[PDB]
Amino acid sequence: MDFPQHSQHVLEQLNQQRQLGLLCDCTFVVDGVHFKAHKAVLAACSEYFKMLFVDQKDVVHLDISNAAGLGQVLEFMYTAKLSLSPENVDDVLAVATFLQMQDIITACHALKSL
Amino acid sequence: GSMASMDFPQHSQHVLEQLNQQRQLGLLCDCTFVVDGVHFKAHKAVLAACSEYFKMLFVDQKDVVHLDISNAAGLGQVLEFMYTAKLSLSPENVDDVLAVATFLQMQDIITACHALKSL
Repeated sequence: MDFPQHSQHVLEQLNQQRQLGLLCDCTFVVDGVHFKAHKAVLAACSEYFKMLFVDQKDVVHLDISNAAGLGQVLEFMYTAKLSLSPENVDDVLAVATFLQMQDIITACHALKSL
Repeated sequence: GSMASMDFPQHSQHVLEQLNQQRQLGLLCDCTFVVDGVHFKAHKAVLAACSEYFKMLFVDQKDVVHLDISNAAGLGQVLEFMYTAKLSLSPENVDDVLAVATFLQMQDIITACHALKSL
């Protein structure tokens, strides 16, 4: 029925839970920056997290170098929006490559085509 | 040196469908939704995302209302709507669904129930 409008309302509410740290069940630090998020949302958007969390494994040493790129990727997962620029496109690509998110990988490849 | 602000209009739909797939397999579910005594697995965050009642229930891990709603009429349609936005309304069950959706503060279901009063 109203599935697109309801799913947007659900994602918006999941985003505000993340901003307030409510019902978050996983935490990362990358470059000294703390992140809070839902394991279920991560698994719904990244195959790396899906394979990691379904295996009942937790995060310790996330193998990424950029916290700014991780913030942009985590922002896309909760808002469906991604702002690419020549200053960040390579860091977003490295994070998305590790997270196996093919949608963001192709998006960065398109940005570098210019 | 071009900059692109990208928008993925189908991403929220894909996220919810993936969350519904996790539910059907019982993966990453951390709560139990009860209908007619039957246990249905779900995500605390998803239920809290659709209902303020469940936001207070799961953040405070306590029932500030003190009311058993497992035997509430119309509750069987609530869990399927939160994960699929599908609703099987009939003039036989709208009042029950409207009542429980008002209690759970689910404005999406409230409007759809008001739509059968438009007819």
